[PDB]
Amino acid sequence: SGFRKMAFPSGKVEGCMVQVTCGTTTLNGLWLDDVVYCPRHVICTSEDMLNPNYEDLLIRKSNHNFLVQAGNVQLRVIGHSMQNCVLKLKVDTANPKTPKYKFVRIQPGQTFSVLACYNGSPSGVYQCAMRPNFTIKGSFLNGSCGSVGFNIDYDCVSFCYMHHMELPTGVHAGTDLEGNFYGPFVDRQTAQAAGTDTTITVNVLAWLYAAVINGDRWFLNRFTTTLNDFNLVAMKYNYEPLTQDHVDILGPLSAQTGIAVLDMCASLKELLQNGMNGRTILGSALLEDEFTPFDVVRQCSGVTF
Amino acid sequence: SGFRKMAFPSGKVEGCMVQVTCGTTTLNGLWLDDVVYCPRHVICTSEDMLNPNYEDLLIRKSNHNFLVQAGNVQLRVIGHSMQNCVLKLKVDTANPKTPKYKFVRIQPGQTFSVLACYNGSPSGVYQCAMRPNFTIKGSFLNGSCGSVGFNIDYDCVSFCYMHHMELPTGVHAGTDLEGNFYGPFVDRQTAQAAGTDTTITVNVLAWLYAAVINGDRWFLNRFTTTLNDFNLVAMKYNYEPLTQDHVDILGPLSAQTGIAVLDMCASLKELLQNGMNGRTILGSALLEDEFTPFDVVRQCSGVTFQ
Ligand SMILES: CCNC(=O)[C@H]1CCN(C(=O)c2cncc3sccc23)CCN1Cc1ccc(Br)cc1CC
Ligand SMILES: CCNC(=O)[C@H]1CCN(C(=O)c2cncc3sccc23)CCN1Cc1ccc(Br)cc1CC
Ligand SMILES: [Cl-]
Ligand code: NA
Repeated sequence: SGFRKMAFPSGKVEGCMVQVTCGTTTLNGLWLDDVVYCPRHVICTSEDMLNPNYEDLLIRKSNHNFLVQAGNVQLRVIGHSMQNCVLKLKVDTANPKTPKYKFVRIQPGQTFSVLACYNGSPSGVYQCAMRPNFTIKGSFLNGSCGSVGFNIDYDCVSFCYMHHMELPTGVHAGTDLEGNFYGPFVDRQTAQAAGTDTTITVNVLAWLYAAVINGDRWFLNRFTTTLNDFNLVAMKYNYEPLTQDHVDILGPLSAQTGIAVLDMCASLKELLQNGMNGRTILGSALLEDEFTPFDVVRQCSGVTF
Repeated sequence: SGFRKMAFPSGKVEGCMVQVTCGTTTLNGLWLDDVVYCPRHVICTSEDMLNPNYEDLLIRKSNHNFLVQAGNVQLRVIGHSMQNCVLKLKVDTANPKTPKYKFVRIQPGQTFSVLACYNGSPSGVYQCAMRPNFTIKGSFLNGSCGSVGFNIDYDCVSFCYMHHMELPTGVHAGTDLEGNFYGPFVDRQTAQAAGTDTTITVNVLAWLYAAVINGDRWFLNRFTTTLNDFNLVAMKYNYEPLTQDHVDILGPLSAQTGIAVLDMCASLKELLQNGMNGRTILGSALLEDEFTPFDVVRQCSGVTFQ
């Protein structure tokens, strides 16, 4: 038993991290097959970054301007191009450690593991959710750009995030691996701000189920509610709407625990209205919203990779 | 910016995980060089588990009674020995993925990464602290025995924990890699209970420093305290004593933030008295005690957001 914020094993991704240098800038890249992917902002001086013309800046660069190092081994760049906000450096060597992989774009509320890297070297791993406002609450310092986020299923690494920048409020923004930003952000040093965030309701419900599975049940009650009535409450408390698809996805946990989703919604309604009255749930005094239903089932059933 | 419970990248340890089977029991082992380490309770049946005589159980085993599988490959056992509560199986193949490594026995309050594994296959990685009562609060199911805990400061893997059992209170117990239990526990299914746990005071202080580094000061106050008065108060909230060693270890964080250690102690005293009044610290509504001073320096900026 026990329930912890758990990342995927990172080994398959560690073997893909490289160091990319352009002029005075060093950041991280992802080496898959014979391509290294990194943020296109690698090509910008501090002055360029204020208002970059990436097409014009890139035309002035040749292959030789990009130095790529995998551990102690130099990879020779033999081509370069941009896709959206990602730079693709074709290299002369296919990564022998390339895992089975896909590029996937995730939706708000979904979780993933971040492998924080500096100078091409992995430094730490932790779980994040894509917030409703399309930021992530990561932990990133100067030099972390090009760090990636991923999920695993069986043997296949699904890459979903590449880190581009920190916003003024200390949260993080980036792209999918095809270089499309999550959220209304651009790769320019200009005033940008995350929208007001909301709480991921379906994930809070999942975590309440995790709590029940782990023997923490004080918040259960005799009441139920309707989807409509619950959603009036969610809106009042800055929670995302709960949809029928969310209810369907939670169906397993309902069956296992004997608490229908709308039953658990009545618990959540009461917690929102009344607080915890000095108690905790799974050791938390806040309602946790960065576990998906799948995360709960995975962890509670010991799925391996 | 940001502050998360951050594990070490697990790849160096993943390449060492194997499955060990003895009779009907399968659990995890750690394959380093030509040795596989696992809990000695692998040799016990359910009948054996109350009062196992491990010497008597082991003498009855041959090398070929142990099956070791690394992925799809069977490793041949060519010797075995018991060291304290760990079994060491000598195998005919050195692990080609053996990282630079060492074995370290840690003290209460120290943190490490756990790679939870089942059937020799990794499931996930997360951070744990050795609690003052020598348990850990992990996430471990049936089949997770032999999962390990480790740090990877400076490219070398320091193995510090091997998982042996869950206690009745739902917390976890295990050994160092020399097979010595943390705490008073034994590898027998007899009544044992952990001591009442306490809060790791030095770690709470470290995390308050992390909050200041990351730009938040709301919880500071104009007061100070002596060390002895701090301890008299904090013990009333089930906090561990703060020692001069702890004060010394907090020196770098104190220097980076300009907040004297005993002044941060005065802040903590007031937080214990007052609660948060609806605020959070680094996204938490409780006082976090599973980040060490070293963990904070590892993760945070060296420049305070003033
Ligand atoms: C030389 C030109 N490159 C830059 O300026 C790089 C510098 C490196 N950065 C990091 O390594 C870092 C990452 N993650 C967290 C932190 S906290 C302090 C530093 C970081 C910050 C990102 N900026 C670009 C940038 C900055 C702001 C905005 Br808005 C947009 C953009 C464009 C996407
Ligand atoms: C066949 C004889 N072996 C056993 O019985 C094994 C069975 C496997 N176990 C696990 O895989 C497991 C791990 N971590 C968490 C959980 S939650 C449910 C199960 C687990 C539990 C540990 N016990 C032994 C055991 C049990 C209790 C105590 Br006290 C001491 C001991 C001796 C050290
Ligand atoms: Cl230690
Ligand atoms: Na109910």
